[PDB]
Amino acid sequence: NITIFTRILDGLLDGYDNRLRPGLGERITQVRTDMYVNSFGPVSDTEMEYTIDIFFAQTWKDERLRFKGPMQRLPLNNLLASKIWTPDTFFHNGKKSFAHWMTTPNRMLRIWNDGRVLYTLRLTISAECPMDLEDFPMDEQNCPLKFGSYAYPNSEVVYVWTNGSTKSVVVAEDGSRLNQYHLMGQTVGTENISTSTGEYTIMTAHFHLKRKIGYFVIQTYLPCIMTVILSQVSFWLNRESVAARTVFGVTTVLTMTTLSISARNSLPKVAYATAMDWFIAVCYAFVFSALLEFAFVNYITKSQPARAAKIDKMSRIVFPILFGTFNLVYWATYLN
Amino acid sequence: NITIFTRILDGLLDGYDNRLRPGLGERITQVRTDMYVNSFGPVSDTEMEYTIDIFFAQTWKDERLRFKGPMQRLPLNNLLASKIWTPDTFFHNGKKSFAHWMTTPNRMLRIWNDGRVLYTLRLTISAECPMDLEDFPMDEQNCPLKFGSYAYPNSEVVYVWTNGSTKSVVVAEDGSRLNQYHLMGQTVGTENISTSTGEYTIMTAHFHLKRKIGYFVIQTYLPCIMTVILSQVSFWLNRESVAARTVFGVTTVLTMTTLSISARNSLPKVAYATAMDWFIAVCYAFVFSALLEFAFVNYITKSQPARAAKIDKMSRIVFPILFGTFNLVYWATYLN
Amino acid sequence: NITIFTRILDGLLDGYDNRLRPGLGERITQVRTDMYVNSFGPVSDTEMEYTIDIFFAQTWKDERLRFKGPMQRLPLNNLLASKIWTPDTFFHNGKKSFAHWMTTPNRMLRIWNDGRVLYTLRLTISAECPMDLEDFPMDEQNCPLKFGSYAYPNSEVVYVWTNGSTKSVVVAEDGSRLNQYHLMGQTVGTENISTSTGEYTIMTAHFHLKRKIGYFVIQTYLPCIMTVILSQVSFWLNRESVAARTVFGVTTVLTMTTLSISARNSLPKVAYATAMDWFIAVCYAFVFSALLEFAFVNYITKSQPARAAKIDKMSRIVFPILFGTFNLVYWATYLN
Amino acid sequence: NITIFTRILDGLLDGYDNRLRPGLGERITQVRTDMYVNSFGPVSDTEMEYTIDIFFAQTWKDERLRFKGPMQRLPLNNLLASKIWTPDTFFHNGKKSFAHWMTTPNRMLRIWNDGRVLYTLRLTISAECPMDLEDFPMDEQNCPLKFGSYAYPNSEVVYVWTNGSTKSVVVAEDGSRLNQYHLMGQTVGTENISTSTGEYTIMTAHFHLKRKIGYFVIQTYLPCIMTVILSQVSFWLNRESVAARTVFGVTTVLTMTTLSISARNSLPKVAYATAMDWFIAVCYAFVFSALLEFAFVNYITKSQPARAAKIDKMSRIVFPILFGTFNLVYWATYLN
Amino acid sequence: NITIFTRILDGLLDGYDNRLRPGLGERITQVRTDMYVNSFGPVSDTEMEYTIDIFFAQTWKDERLRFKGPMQRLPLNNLLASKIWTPDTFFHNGKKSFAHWMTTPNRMLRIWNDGRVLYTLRLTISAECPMDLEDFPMDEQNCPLKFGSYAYPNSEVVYVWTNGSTKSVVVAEDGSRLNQYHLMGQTVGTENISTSTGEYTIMTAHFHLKRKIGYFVIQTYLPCIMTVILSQVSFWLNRESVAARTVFGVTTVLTMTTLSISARNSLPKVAYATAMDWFIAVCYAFVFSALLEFAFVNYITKSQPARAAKIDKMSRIVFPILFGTFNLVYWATYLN
Ligand SMILES: Cc1ccc(-c2noc(C)c2Cn2ncc(N3CC4(CCCCO4)C3)cc2=O)nn1
Ligand SMILES: Cc1ccc(-c2noc(C)c2Cn2ncc(N3CC4(CCCCO4)C3)cc2=O)nn1
Ligand SMILES: Cc1ccc(-c2noc(C)c2Cn2ncc(N3CC4(CCCCO4)C3)cc2=O)nn1
Ligand SMILES: Cc1ccc(-c2noc(C)c2Cn2ncc(N3CC4(CCCCO4)C3)cc2=O)nn1
Ligand SMILES: Cc1ccc(-c2noc(C)c2Cn2ncc(N3CC4(CCCCO4)C3)cc2=O)nn1
Ligand SMILES: *[C@@H]1O[C@H](CO)[C@@H](O)[C@H](O)[C@H]1NC(C)=O
Ligand SMILES: *[C@@H]1O[C@H](CO)[C@@H](O)[C@H](O)[C@H]1NC(C)=O
Ligand SMILES: *[C@@H]1O[C@H](CO)[C@@H](O)[C@H](O)[C@H]1NC(C)=O
Ligand SMILES: *[C@@H]1O[C@H](CO)[C@@H](O)[C@H](O)[C@H]1NC(C)=O
Ligand SMILES: *[C@@H]1O[C@H](CO)[C@@H](O)[C@H](O)[C@H]1NC(C)=O
Repeated sequence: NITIFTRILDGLLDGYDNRLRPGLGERITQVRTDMYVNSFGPVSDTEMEYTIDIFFAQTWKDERLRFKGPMQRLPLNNLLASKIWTPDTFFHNGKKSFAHWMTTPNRMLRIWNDGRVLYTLRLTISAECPMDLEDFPMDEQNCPLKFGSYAYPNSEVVYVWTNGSTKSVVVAEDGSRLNQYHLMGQTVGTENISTSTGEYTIMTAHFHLKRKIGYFVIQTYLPCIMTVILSQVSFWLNRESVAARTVFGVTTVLTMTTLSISARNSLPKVAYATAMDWFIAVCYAFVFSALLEFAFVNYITKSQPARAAKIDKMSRIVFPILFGTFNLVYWATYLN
Repeated sequence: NITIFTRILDGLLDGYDNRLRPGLGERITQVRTDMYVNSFGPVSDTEMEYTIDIFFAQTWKDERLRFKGPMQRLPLNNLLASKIWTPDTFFHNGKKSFAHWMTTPNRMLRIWNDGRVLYTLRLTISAECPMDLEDFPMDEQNCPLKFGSYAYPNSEVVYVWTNGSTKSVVVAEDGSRLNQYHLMGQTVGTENISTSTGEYTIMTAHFHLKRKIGYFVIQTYLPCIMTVILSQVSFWLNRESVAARTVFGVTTVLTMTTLSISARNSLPKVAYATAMDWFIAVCYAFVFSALLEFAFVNYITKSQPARAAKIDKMSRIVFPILFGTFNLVYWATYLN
Repeated sequence: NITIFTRILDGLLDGYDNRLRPGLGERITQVRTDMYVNSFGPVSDTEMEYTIDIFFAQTWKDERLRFKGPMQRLPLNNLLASKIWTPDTFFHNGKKSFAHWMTTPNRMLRIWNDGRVLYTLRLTISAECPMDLEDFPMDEQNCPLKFGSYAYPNSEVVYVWTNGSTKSVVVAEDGSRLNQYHLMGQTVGTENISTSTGEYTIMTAHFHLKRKIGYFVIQTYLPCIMTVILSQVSFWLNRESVAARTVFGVTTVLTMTTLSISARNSLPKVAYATAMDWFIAVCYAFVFSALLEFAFVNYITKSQPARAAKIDKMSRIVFPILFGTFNLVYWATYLN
Repeated sequence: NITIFTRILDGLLDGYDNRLRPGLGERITQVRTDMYVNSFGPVSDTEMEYTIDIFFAQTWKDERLRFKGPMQRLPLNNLLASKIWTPDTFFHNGKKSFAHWMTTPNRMLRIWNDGRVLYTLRLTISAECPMDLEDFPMDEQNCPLKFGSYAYPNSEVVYVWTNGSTKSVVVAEDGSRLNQYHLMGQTVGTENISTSTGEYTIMTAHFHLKRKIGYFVIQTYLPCIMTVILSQVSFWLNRESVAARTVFGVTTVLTMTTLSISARNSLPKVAYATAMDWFIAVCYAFVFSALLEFAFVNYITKSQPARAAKIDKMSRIVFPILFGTFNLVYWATYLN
Repeated sequence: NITIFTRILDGLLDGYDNRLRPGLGERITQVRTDMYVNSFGPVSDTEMEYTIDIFFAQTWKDERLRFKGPMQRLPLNNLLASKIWTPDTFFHNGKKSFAHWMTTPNRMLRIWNDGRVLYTLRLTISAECPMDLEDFPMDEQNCPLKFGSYAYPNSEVVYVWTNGSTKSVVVAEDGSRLNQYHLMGQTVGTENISTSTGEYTIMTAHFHLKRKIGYFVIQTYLPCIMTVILSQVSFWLNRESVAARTVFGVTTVLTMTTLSISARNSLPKVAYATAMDWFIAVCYAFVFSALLEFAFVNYITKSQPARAAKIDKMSRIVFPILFGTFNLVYWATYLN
């Protein structure tokens, strides 16, 4: 009974040329692609790359595979995949990709009577996602994914999505979990590119990422805020206690400096100012400014003490007000 | 004499199609799976992955392999494994897996007269274990492991455990050793999933992990506790010694800040508060609060010394009591 | 209809020796090469290596592949690439190179009636780029790329660029993006090398890199500048406040020392002075010099206070002027 | 003349089944194993793994390979290794192993007239060595190495060492060099294991490692010892110099804290106390205790100075004696 | 015309046994080896390994390959390399080696009428170079490289260099560039080794490395020298300024301690004293000694001020002289 299928499989391979695409010199082959994202890999800001695992599926029509039998479908494995012609799809922006072989090469091959062929593949892609870290950490990123033919121009093989955008790409609820990003949604598109060899069709999918804040607040913002408050305490002290107020000014300035170095260790070495950098500079100014006020006061404490006392008392309320006002502008500007 | 076995092996391969599962178009194939964990690999909290080494064994029934001879069993090696049909089992959550080839590919193939087939394989799996580090370090994790068919729907191939749960999965006494976790036990389960291609059966195994405390106590908790005690010593000093008490307040505050940065270097960059973070914040408040008390006292030491002395003496007993009370609540809450 | 192409392909392979180059013992084979750089990889100063991804294309003429048919071109895939003779091109300076295999080996093979053959390949090259970091960070680098034949001397196979330099090598607008470099332009050249085995032709392409400044300014220059300003404040203080001015001198000197160690952590361990190193040394001298001035003043404050006051007041204006003058010379010299 | 050997080699392969072990269904095969360690790889305490390079050799007897000719031995290469039956030996505790292929696969195959077969292989093994770091750094480790059959039970294939223990395993004089360990000696043993599939024979080799001290003395012990001495100097100072003695106490306590964090960075994250940890805690107590003594003295310096002076002078001799006494007990206990 | 070569190639392969060395059972095969080093890889002191890239060439004589034709030479590629017998050369000390495959496996095969065969190969070798870091950083290293046969004893295959030593090994002018080493020269040698399997010939090449100083001077020596000078300034201060001189002593001692920890982070964890370590210890003594002098002076400043002043003034000139004298001895001893 099983032998009936064996004859059908043998017959199809007879007189079959895997080096020739279906409908060669007759028409234009059409391929339908669908994707399912099992998990979104970590995003490496330093290397401008992001990993992703998907189940890429390609469908096309081949008349040479027509057959008749009791079953309309022939589930199979990767053994027969290399015995026929399959598209040479590749990812243009994929720096490094690898497949999964254990326990068995994760591939499927299904054939219908009319000639429809289904070929699903599991892949891990490490693509490149350029970013503009000008509004860091309040930044939105659009990481793309591009794939297409490598040797068949648009006049021979054309890639088109199947059904609507929602069904075209699917992301698992638990897979879309990142430590410092949110996956708002996905979009798809198509475009043509002109190259030296000819014209080719390109399928593009974009992912929208919204960075989540809260890790940097505990890491960088809060230490800066508390350090500024620490310096202001020196004003409430007495002028004659030169040594006491000296410690406050010196220690606070050095504390801000080390935070600036430590903060950018994880951040990519971008050669331009970021929003976080300006916040540190403003905080550095307040602590540095407080030290200057003490030095100026101590320089004139012997000639005109009347004005010196006013400056010492005035700075108590002036500095906190300015620091509070700056924070409202800073957070509001980047959160709106 | 040995030639008798050679003929039997040759006969089975004759007229055998490795591309067709046993009982195709006749019934539903049944597969029994058992696992043995030789060693549980390190758990990477940063990457949310854990490594594991296992001896995966699959058993099924094939009528085409029936044979008769003096021996009821035919021990073999990986050479004959690729000459017949084997299931395309894969791990759904396996990011990266590799096999062992030295000295020889670690695989076995045994055949019985009735047609029973045994196929054991050795694998190293690097799966993903999402975690909710809200009660860190007093947290319990449930790392799963999923595997199933890739091309055969539930209507063709079904996976079921053999015997009870205890025999289904076994973990070595010495293998289940981790630097920062305890392996309390294991559990198994089964479920069905509906996908675009059809319905498939999924076999799931869960591991219960209980993080062991003691490394963080020496690393983070104790330095914070001692630092708080250090600040309280400043109260016993005299008010006029402004410079002396200034050093205590300034140094202690900076000491807590550096610990907060260092502590989270190893921890994953989670964008939410943890139990350990609150403990540091409370400790930071005490040291910061002590500095404020000294500044307030020194500001009124010239007008109303009577109340200033009471505050200085009152803070000696008040602060230790509150700090001790907080610890009992903190540890009791997360240890019950 | 499709069978016509099948016969043509079979005919060419008949009586074809892939071990013999076209025109063996008759003339000298000529090969034309073109390159397209999709993305320029990160430059590792520590390892003196840079990664690059390209689409290498080679063209040559073979009379044995002449054919006649309705189509003048025969698009194909990597399947037929190994059935014929292809050049053994290799990169002389390539420490480690790998190809891309997913989804399919990214290769193309096209044949014309006259015998022209096109063979494009996708590669990732990790070459070596020696650098002279004497004017760091104001330095320009010239990273080369060399390739040629490995077994065919110049008398047999010759490599020559096609068309002008602009068409020979192309770099993508978005691909040429680096965190700490600018890609000004590219150049090409040819040369001959004499070796033990004979004479060979070498094709060389040079890339001009202009390091972008701005990351080191925030990282190293600014902390040094502010630290110097901090020390100068000690002059405005009073001499009798020995402890107060002592803190300024001690803290500033240590601050510069740690920056020197931290700054060179990322930089390669070059055993010679750099421009940045001299800047730190000059800044270290000012802070160290200020401490010496205070010690000298305090040593003679009991014998001849008249001259001590003049030095204290004189240093207020003298030091800032010298520091400002030095910066203009330093920046102008390396920016012109 | 050479053709005589060619016929012999062809004859043996004729009618040879590589899937059947020698003496199948007749007797029990016996295998002799010998090892030579060229170099002992670094021991990773963090990952509890150690690398090793060996020349594994296996010998067995096969009657089917009997031959007659002028030469009693037939040196060969890896080409003929896969044409016959070889044992499926594997390492039970080997997490990851790889072979050497350049210039040629490092394997040998020799055959004698009686049927004796020699098969040597070169391997690199990354095994796991669990450790009990309770007496760290004065700890002794016993890293094992296990190998055996994967599919042939004890009733078919048995592994036994050849000759005495000394000849069984050999370690190169220069290979046994480690940065933080000493290789005292080696031992061998045999045991049987009962599993689900049956009974198997296991060959075990143990290596005795004696950690060498001297790196931690310069790294951790000495800084702690000097820091304790630094605090004692504060006693010789005068009580009225509150600020001076305050600096000694504050700085010393923080210095010990940072050493504790830095010291354990390299050490594995073991969740239990070690001998080194207790030493730091004792040193921390002395420096912390000294600060308490000063605070207590300064609190009563106004009421009863008579007793305050005695405590200040008494602590000068008391503290050094206790610290010296503790060291003798600590070192003697762990060095005996 | 080309067909003439095809027949010659086919004829040689006919009746050719790749499993038998030329002149088997007749004489002893002789092999000539030459090497060319394109680039010397980085030397990893921590792992005691060094990478190297070479073009290894082997030559031998085979009578079975004699042929007659118009051309005396037959350039070829790697395709025919595996069709004949080649030596199983391997590197004894090579921990891990890999070849280059892109664009084509970098191998050559040339044959002459007399039977001379040339076989060149490109390899990357990561060998092991044990070092004795007793005079670090003024140390000279001799990194060897060993290769030989794996299965052919000395009685069958013998390796000998060709021509003089200079032609035997060649190093590129630009390739021999290291960040912290100088390649003075190279040497070659031969030796025999007796093993269990028999006697084998070993070819050895030694490289002489001279570490370049200048990176450690900026990194470790200079900070130590300046720190010592800083402590001496405290002597010029007045005794009554107890707090001022206290800061100098405390800060300097801690500064030296951190440098010792940081300095050895890059250095391998060698368990013995190095020359650099002694320099730090001597520098630590001076700064520590200065603090003791101040404490002793302050202890007797009330009883016998006459002697206290002499010590304070005496130490001003005594300490600089001793420090300068020590440097001359230290540098002269290790630089001669
Ligand atoms: C389709 C195809 C395949 C191979 C080749 C090719 N093969 O040898 C050479 C030389 C080329 C030139 N070449 N390569 C690539 C290329 N891409 C890269 C591109 C821009 C960046 C995003 C992705 O899309 C357009 C354009 C081009 O002109 N040309 N087009
Ligand atoms: C069984 C199977 C095999 C292949 C495919 C398939 N092959 O090409 C496409 C496109 C798909 C779509 N697809 N892929 C995967 C999938 N899994 C992943 C899942 C959720 C997360 C945990 C593991 O289980 C359910 C559902 C689905 O619908 N579909 N089901
Ligand atoms: C073309 C070729 C191919 C193989 C060989 C060869 N094969 O076995 C040996 C031994 C050699 C010697 N050898 N190797 C290499 C070589 N290059 C490297 C070089 C200098 C640095 C930049 C790149 O170009 C010149 C010169 C030389 O003389 N000789 N030339
Ligand atoms: C010999 C062999 C080979 C394969 C298998 C096997 N193959 O599929 C399953 C399932 C098993 C079960 N299994 N696996 C391994 C095993 N070892 C591991 C062990 C303990 C730790 C040290 C090393 O030795 C004993 C026992 C056992 O019962 N059983 N024994
Ligand atoms: C030539 C060869 C090849 C294989 C074998 C061999 N194959 O199975 C076993 C077991 C051995 C034993 N063995 N292995 C190696 C060996 N070397 C390593 C050595 C010392 C260190 C520097 C490099 O040279 C001498 C000596 C020895 O006795 N014996 N010699
Ligand atoms: C790409 O080419 C096809 C040819 O049929 C055309 O229909 C389509 O509009 C083109 N796409 C773009 C974006 O120009
Ligand atoms: C899965 O499908 C099988 C079909 O026989 C059914 O028996 C089983 O109950 C299903 N499992 C679940 C969880 O629905
Ligand atoms: C290389 O050799 C060719 C031989 O035709 C010659 O034409 C060319 O000028 C040579 N190039 C150089 C740089 O000498
Ligand atoms: C293992 O089994 C063999 C069977 O012959 C027996 O001789 C040997 O004593 C057994 N070893 C142990 C440790 O029980
Ligand atoms: C090695 O053996 C050969 C045998 O001919 C001998 O000539 C040579 O001197 C030996 N080398 C050494 C170092 O003993």
